[PDB]
Amino acid sequence: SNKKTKLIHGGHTTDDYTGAVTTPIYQTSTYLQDDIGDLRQRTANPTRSSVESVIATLENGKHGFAFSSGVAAISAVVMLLDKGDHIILNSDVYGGTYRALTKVFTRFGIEVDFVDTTHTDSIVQAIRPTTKMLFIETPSNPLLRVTDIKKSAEIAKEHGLISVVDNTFMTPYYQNPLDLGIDIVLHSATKYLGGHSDVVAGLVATSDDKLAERLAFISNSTGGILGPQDSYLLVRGIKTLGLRMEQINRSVIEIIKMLQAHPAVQQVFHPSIESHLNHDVHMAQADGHTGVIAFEVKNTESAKQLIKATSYYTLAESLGAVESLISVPALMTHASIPADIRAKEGITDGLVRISVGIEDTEDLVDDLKQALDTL
Amino acid sequence: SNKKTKLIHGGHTTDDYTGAVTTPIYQTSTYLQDDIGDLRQRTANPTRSSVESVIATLENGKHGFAFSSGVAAISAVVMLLDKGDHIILNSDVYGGTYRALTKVFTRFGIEVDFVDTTHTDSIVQAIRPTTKMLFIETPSNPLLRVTDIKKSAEIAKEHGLISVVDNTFMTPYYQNPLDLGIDIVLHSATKYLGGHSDVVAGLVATSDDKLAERLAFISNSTGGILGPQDSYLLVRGIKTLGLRMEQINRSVIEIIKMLQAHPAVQQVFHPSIESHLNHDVHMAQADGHTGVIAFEVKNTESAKQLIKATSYYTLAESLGAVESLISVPALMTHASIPADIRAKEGITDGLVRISVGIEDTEDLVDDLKQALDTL
Amino acid sequence: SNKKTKLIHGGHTTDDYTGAVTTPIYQTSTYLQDDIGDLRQRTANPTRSSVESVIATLENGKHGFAFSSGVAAISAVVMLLDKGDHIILNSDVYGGTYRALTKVFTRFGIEVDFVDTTHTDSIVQAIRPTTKMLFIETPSNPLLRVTDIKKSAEIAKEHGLISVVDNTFMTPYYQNPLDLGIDIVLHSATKYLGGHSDVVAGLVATSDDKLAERLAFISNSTGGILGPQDSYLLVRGIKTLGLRMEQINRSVIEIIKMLQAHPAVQQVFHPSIESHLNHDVHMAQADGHTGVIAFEVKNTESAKQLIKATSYYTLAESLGAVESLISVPALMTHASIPADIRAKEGITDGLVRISVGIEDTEDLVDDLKQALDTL
Amino acid sequence: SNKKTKLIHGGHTTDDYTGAVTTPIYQTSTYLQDDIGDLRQRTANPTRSSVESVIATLENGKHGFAFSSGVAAISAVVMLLDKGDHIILNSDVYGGTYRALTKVFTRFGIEVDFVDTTHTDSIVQAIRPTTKMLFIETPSNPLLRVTDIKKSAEIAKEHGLISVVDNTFMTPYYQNPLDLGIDIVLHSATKYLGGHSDVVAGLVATSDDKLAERLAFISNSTGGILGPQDSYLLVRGIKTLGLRMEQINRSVIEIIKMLQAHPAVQQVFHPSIESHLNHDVHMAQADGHTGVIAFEVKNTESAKQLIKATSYYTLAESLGAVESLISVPALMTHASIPADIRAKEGITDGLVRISVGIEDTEDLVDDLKQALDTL
Ligand SMILES: Cc1ncc(COP(=O)(O)O)c(C=O)c1O
Ligand SMILES: Cc1ncc(COP(=O)(O)O)c(C=O)c1O
Ligand SMILES: Cc1ncc(COP(=O)(O)O)c(C=O)c1O
Ligand SMILES: Cc1ncc(COP(=O)(O)O)c(C=O)c1O
Ligand code: NA
Ligand code: NA
Ligand code: NA
Ligand code: NA
Repeated sequence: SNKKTKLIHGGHTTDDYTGAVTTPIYQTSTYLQDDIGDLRQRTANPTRSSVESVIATLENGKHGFAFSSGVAAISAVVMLLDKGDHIILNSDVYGGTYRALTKVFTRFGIEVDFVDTTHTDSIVQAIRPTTKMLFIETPSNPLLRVTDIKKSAEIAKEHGLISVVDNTFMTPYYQNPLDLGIDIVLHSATKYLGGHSDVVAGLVATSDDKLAERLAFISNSTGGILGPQDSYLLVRGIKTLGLRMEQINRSVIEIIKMLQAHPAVQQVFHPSIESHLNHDVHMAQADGHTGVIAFEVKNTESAKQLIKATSYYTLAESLGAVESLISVPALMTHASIPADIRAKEGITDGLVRISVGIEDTEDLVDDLKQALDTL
Repeated sequence: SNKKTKLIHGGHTTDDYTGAVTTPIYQTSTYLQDDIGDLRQRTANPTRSSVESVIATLENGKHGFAFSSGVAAISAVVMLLDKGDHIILNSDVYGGTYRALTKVFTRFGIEVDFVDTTHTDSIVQAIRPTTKMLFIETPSNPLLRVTDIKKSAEIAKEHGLISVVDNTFMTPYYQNPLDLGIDIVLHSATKYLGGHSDVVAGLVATSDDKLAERLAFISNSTGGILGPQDSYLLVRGIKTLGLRMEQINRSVIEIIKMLQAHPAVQQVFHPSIESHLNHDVHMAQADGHTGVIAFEVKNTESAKQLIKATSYYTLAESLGAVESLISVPALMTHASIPADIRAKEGITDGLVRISVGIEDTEDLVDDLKQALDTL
Repeated sequence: SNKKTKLIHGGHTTDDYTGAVTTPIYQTSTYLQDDIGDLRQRTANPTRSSVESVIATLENGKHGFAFSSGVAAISAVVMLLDKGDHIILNSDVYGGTYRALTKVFTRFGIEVDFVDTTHTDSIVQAIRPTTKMLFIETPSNPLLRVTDIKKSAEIAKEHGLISVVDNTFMTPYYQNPLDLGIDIVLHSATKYLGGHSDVVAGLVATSDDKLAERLAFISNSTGGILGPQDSYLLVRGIKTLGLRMEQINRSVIEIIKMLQAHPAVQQVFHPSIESHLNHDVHMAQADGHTGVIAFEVKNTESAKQLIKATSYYTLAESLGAVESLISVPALMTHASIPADIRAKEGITDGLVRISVGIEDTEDLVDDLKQALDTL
Repeated sequence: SNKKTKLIHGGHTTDDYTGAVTTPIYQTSTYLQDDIGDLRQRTANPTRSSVESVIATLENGKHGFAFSSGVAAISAVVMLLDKGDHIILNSDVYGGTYRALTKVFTRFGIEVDFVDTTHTDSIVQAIRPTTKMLFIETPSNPLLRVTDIKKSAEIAKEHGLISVVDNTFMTPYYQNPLDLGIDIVLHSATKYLGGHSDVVAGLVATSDDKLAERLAFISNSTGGILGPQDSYLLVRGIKTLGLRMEQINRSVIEIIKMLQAHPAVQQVFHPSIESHLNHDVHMAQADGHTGVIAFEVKNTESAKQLIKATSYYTLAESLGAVESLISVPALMTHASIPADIRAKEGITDGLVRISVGIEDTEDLVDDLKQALDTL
């Protein structure tokens, strides 16, 4: 079956006991056991189990894990290491992952090595004898740099590293790292998967039995589990993922065409443009596009004016909503970095990031263009 | 005002916007900001804020924190330390706290020193130059050993330790560690606070501004946050905490009287008995009792028969429900420990643990006694 | 078993499939059937079924029904009649029941006869050949008039009437009409049963198989069903009903003692006072008291001052909350009735109604008395 | 703006107080009032208000109403009449509407006249002096007969009738009766609007201030209101209505092409076929199609075999799910009607009804065709 079908019929989301076509919400903390032997030494919440089954199915994995946030998911995966271990990350990682690793886990002796992974040979140069993990976001934020997933998986296997992909921006609908050799795939399900700005959740999938066993142990020992109500809403939201991503992709193509032609717009960052670095790699490992786009207007006041002029783009920092969202990295996500290092990494003052939602394509193109025309 | 009043009117649990007498459930992930300056670099979920306000109020603290489990709360507090730091714990700690510390955080170089804290001088002997934290459960599980909270707080202040009390078994209704000098108090809110076996949650309260700031940073960086629906149910459940604890206490006194007189029952463990170690300390730091009781029947088959004979005690491993619960530590929580070390620590094969619920006192006394009479 | 036990273990509120100790929330609209014969021509939502089971158990009935409001429950019971049929009600009925009957169902040719049922002979005088139903609130609002339930049941059986009691003010914890011969008992579960001001619901119980069949048909044909989430919260709230009612009753006795002695207070209305009409009847059909009390201060400005002076009584129109509530009938529920008819029925301008909550008894007595002292 | 945009930004679904991008769930029953004058004599639940705002916006009405079921919505609209009043309905009405009217409201003296409304002159012939309402489903179930909405609105205005359209099968996305002169439009929101088989709800919209006032009075007097949790899930589901309906429509066109060409298939009923009665009317009042299709196989055992052979069509009686559904009217919805009257109205034994879901178009076409090929 094709993907839109698998979104509806894959996983276990019905109730075997009653035939209910949606999975019951087990708002409970305790399950009675028939006899005392069954209580050897979290007991699986069936609503959470349902969402773990969905994420394992959509990523062609064997094991799914649901955390109370994407940060809790990343944090759990990093706790697969010990003090003294090294992890390689793509060097434009920022936000939650960066803050967790550099302000929490370095205090536990986990060492972080940042690497431009757009060239996989950089990974090979960075490998030390203490390196245990390779962690890759692709495409990355906010400039959407693309990393060769298959080659990174090969390097990781050859050097004995656990390979991890943050697949939030692509979703399982367009890119399946486990199919390319990666050990663990994870998501901030808060974004496209939930899809409605109303669930904070992280999701992790793997095919490795032993990695899954260690993840289950970490989860049950540190306790960052997703609740049953949020698990329910996550499964619900994932039902329309294909339709939403396809609408978003149609709008993405049209919007990019408009931006590349507009006078007030300079550089445009998105893996669909041929001139974009590793465009061929992206087409080879994905069969669609993210809804995050970055582009340069002339300066900060042009950016702020763009925000104020748009009727349908909403000022906010998240992504993957049904509403289209707009932000200025240099004033929001990266305002802490000093201006010159920002400039030197690409985060010019006129950089704008949009997250395409599911409004009508013509409305989003026309709104953004009338806003740009006011410059 | 007295306590039952404070349970109803303390904290902020109403809606200022509409006048709603219960706190709205903010099933959302994003809040729109009026202008771009407000988005400097989790945004406070108002339902979670409401429950944090309640726990801070009930413990006479200044700051509350809600985690997706009691294990996530403990785990967050332990992440206040770095590799090389030492934490002292009471030596009969087991279950989630023990597993987290000895199987997760020792891998990050956090060293654990177990100490019989029923004698505070043992704490003073155990203090090393690397010791940073003193973590105390009182009363402990399953034998309900009592530790002098005030004296432990004094030792911790004098030696520069963060002092932490796990106050799950007493609840804020009967024992307030922050009032005795402790820095951080925490709870598995899954138990008495929620009170209905339908929420998995952890709660942490403090008066220390700087500790609160570090806890907020850890929370926002590792992401083990409680969801809005569970936050709601937790506040709801806390409304009846006084009535439930008082019923449980009435039944506890009657049940203990029955056990101390029964032929088939040998030792009884509960801090209300005069002969119990540190009974005077407990009366000095608490004004009521936990609903957990342990007692010895003759052997394992007597224990299993007791379980089978009771109409109103349910076999399960948790505690603090509206239902009364029954368990046998040596076959359940402590079955992994070899039999002779069990015996040597008190976990005889005939040890039974009950959690008194809110059924009618006469029914619980009579049911347990008719069961014991079948021995 | 005693009542507090039955509140915890009566009904079916666990999950047979998984052993979950709380009943799952079936947020679903459809159940798959194995083969096409099972789909003969609402399908029972198992969460709603659980709450219907609880209300049937607590009232010693055979059949329970959950509606989206107490008004929907009353409205469904009235639809047991046809145009031309007559129903007798106690004559101080007002609010939702009165509005429904006199502004909706008289338009369908259902005739209403109001009768002072404090004298059951008035019922017998009012019986016509078209009379089909006898509908009784006891105690009534806001003056708490008491009707002899057993005698009314006898009259109804002898004359072929369906007898209905609105048992909201007493709850199943204190008064069981089905045990006294009544055909149908109903509740605004919004009040004491839910108990937390967060569920709008109606509940109906019966032992009559044929009446139950007609109620099920009316329910499935008009569709005023309670949702699964509210059903869940209702069962949850009913768990603590005994503890809450007992606290409320303790405070009720103390508060009445204070009111009967205070200078600024004239008449006091509550069925516990010996001089209250039918006090002996009430003691004979109930084994506790409602938490609604009415009393007279001197005039409207004394009433408003009382409201403003109380720290713990909250101005609102509902009842059965964990918070104590205060209201002035003549300005709120009965402001529409002209002043002289109000006066003539008992609704003097200084009449105050309070609903006792579960705060500390001493706090509620002292707060109300300090407020009264400011007069 | 175009429709997909209006689905996202129309109505009030954000929180003004906090900026939350989704509407808070007000799980509450009571709102505190600042001073006693505000409590003159249901108070608007803001979650329900949000969904009423959405349905009013999507139908270009002024007033929205949410009921606990579509049956409760119909039932409320019918209670706009008195005993002796007559309502005209399209004559193939069945199921909930028919059962409500003929088994409940005729007992209240409301008279029902069934009329083939595919010819509006039949309406004019049926008008009596007691007629007060014209109630039309279009397209109808299960044969999808089409009624001229605009002409029916003209007849109703000219003769002083309240005109009502059941717009469930089309949704507001494709057909807007209020724009064609109709007084009241309603929906079983359980179907396409919620869209996920997890909400039971009815929705009613109007532009008439006085009709809205009477509906509000009926609602508040009979109490069939939608709960806050279901209101929330309904708004959530309506977010993707455009994407879902458009997918369903693409599959509908392809599936019909397959059915019209298949040997084992005889008649096909859907308003998109040119030869279908009133196809021109439907194109004139709607700009898309319903996902319900009916078609004839040869006999009952062919129908049952079709059901068993399909991988992606699920046996169930509802419609508007994300899953495609299959049913046989003569064995399910219409099994009660005697076989010969069934045959005489079109409900042959080989009639199959499908509800197209949002699976991949190719999968649904191919699955249904391979099933038909097994005949
Ligand atoms: C790398 C990264 N992951 C995750 C998040 C937030 O996701 P969640 O809300 O699910 O924790 C952020 C936000 O800044 C982020 O930068
Ligand atoms: C010390 C300790 N804390 C907490 C828990 C479980 O609490 P929660 O379910 O809230 O994580 C356990 C269970 O074994 C435990 O032993
Ligand atoms: C007789 C009666 N029943 C019920 C209610 C309200 O109960 P509910 O909110 O459950 O419909 C009222 C409110 O005025 C009332 O007067
Ligand atoms: C005419 C009609 N309306 C509504 C329904 C069911 O809708 P709901 O579940 O929202 O009451 C049915 C089911 O048979 C029906 O026939
Ligand atoms: Na692999
Ligand atoms: Na202190
Ligand atoms: Na009877
Ligand atoms: Na009009």
